[PDB]
Amino acid sequence: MILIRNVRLVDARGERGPADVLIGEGRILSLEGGEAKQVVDGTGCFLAPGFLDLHAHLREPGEEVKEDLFSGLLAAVRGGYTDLVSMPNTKPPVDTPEAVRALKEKAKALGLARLHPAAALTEKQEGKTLTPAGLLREAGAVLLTDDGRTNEDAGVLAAGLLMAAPLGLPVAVHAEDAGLRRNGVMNDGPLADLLGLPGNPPEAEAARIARDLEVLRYALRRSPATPRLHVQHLSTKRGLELVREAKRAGLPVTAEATPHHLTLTEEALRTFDPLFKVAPPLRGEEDREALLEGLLDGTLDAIATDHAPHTLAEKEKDLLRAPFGIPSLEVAFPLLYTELHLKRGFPLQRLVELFTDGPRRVLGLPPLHLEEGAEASLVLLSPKERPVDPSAFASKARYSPWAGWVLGGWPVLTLVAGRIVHEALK
Ligand SMILES: [Zn+2]
Ligand SMILES: [Zn+2]
Repeated sequence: MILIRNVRLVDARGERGPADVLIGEGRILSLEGGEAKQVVDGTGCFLAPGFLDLHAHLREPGEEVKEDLFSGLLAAVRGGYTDLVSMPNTKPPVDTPEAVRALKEKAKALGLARLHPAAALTEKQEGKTLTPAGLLREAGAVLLTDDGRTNEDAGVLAAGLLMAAPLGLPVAVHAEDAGLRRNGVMNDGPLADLLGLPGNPPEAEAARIARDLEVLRYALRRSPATPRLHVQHLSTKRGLELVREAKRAGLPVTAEATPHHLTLTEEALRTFDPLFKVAPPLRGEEDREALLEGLLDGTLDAIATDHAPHTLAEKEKDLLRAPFGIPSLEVAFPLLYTELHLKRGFPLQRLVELFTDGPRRVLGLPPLHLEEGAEASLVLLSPKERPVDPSAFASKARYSPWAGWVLGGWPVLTLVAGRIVHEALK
């Protein structure tokens, strides 16, 4: 039982308060105060529903040295997440009910962020044979994806959507046409040529998204149930336009954007620093600007991390040999609260919506609002400014493309159904 006084309330519906929030019995008991032995002065802070990440690579099983559920779910709660979706590109890939159950059992024993695991669309994510979606859902899978991997065979993706539709399992795709991407290490264009690096055409992403939207129409026709397509990390202006028009046309497609594609651009590669090597690549300012507009108009349904950790040593190899990936679980919200809300005037309720309601709806889960009687899975954000300090990360990837960045909006308290899983009141 906890009482948070003089705090602002913020969920997708809007900003309210200051108010005194009484939490107990795992729920929000009152928004008009009450009595409690544990009292938190939330002056200047705002309370929001616990966040939910749709795209996190936790490196377990198989590559625990990079990350594992212990470090990953801890980093998650420190980042304000009370719910998280793990990707299946592990060693070996999560494509069986037992693998799904194992992850869920461990996440329950640890009792930090809620694990909602994703399973592969195809066995070993090799893109040839569909997995047993029915059994996977029964075990707890919330979405199917071969992510990491692209889906080159349109027939498999189509069949995948048909298998998933009646199960209510969204199919999330890493939309890049491998044929046109070739083995680009950064965004293709003038800068790539200036740096003498093989480019990955942003059109490679537009091409695959365009294809998939037509494949989705096929699923709509052939399936009795409504299929669900989710475009992962969307990074280009053209890709955004494609999704915007598909939505206008009424297609059941959703999309997410990552913290790095919203704050960084290809320009960051002028040093050949692998810390900025990611898939899909960082794009141009024009693309980044378009995404911000996409966040506002609703074309983008959620902000997902695509938390992809590796070891510092690996990230210290030559740019061409270094792995693709950026970690961000612990900095995602403060980063965007600072760069988008404070510096660009981006609406706070909309930003919070993108970390809550949006992600939950993508999965088909009911929204969690700050209202009396609601489950007390919340996060308290502080305006205090402090730099991103990798050495202090709970995540094992002790590095960051935003290292040193002075940000406000860091979580100082995270609760999962009333239980304190993270506290840094300061
Ligand atoms: Zn991906
Ligand atoms: Zn990914």
